[PDB]
Amino acid sequence: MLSPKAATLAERSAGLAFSLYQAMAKDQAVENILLSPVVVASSLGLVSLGGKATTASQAKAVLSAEQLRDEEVHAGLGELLRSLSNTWKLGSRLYGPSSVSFAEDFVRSSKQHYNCEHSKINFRDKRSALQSINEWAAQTTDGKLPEVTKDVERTDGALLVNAMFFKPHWDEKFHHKMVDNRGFMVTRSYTVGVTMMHRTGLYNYYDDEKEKLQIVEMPLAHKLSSLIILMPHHVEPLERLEKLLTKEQLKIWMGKMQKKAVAISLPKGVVEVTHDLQKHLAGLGLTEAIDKNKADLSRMSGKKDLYLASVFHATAFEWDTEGNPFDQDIYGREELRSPKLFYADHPFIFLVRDTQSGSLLFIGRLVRPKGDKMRDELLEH
Repeated sequence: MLSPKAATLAERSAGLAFSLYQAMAKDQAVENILLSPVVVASSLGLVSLGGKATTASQAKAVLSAEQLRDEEVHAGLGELLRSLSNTWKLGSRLYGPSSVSFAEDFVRSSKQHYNCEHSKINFRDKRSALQSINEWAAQTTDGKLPEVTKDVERTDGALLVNAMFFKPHWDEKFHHKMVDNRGFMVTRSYTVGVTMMHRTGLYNYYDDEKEKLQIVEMPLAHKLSSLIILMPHHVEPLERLEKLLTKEQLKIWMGKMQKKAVAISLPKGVVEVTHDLQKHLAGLGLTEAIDKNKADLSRMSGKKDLYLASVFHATAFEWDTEGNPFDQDIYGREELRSPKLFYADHPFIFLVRDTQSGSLLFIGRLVRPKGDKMRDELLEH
């Protein structure tokens, strides 16, 4: 269980994730979203630890922890991260330019609370500078996230990179052979070739006929956490559902659910997402760190114009059939008679909520999965 200072930070990290998710939803270039509230909070905590006066106070104000000591904030955020690492790989690394040399005071404290790694990099040889970042990201997730970024835009400051891999292990596993190729409609006309996993069981379900959407709670291993999926009735951009997505509406929808027979069909595969949160973090409040001329990262190194060039938040979310074994031949002869069809073959939103602490672990959407495009085909069966 989390401490009281950590619990209030966790409460704010969840709200900060909805705030950041909404900002990214409005971006037209953004397709798939994947944010871990705790890892996003850790990024701001590292800016409060390395920054000073305006740069540091902005990070605490974004985290609503301005009315707390720096030592309380760093111990509180370090405590959140320790409750994640208990199917889940995470590494943080600060990449400063070749000339820049990190302070021993900062390196000791960041590795203690946030478990931050440090590495200098020469951006002149871009083919080798990008290689070094992508190799570290691949080694952190054991190949599950090979390339994080194809090009680094701001090559004159500090670059925080957060590499992640999360594979939700189900409470009731899907059968390994209940997998077949189906088409995922990105838009009404556009469709991609995907592999799909299917299972029918008992899940907390609510079909909002007024708002035209479906919501299902899929528990993960030993019901410690659960994966909630919100999806519209028909193929449409998620902008409509995203407006209705709030922390309090979600609580309302979860109360309206009931354990019903659901025939769930999800897309099996790995979803790689890289987000340079630097531009979106400026909108939330941190404008001094992102600015080249106003950044005060003096406690981090003691370098003139050392600014937060980029905040990469790369994730590899794996949808797989693996899970705990369900009791075969259970009392479901008439229970699974007419299951509700949750056929996820079009864009949907998902959340990984902790059951006991209530803290949000992940938030995102699947708009365009990894797959080939289709096509000038009118060939009927």
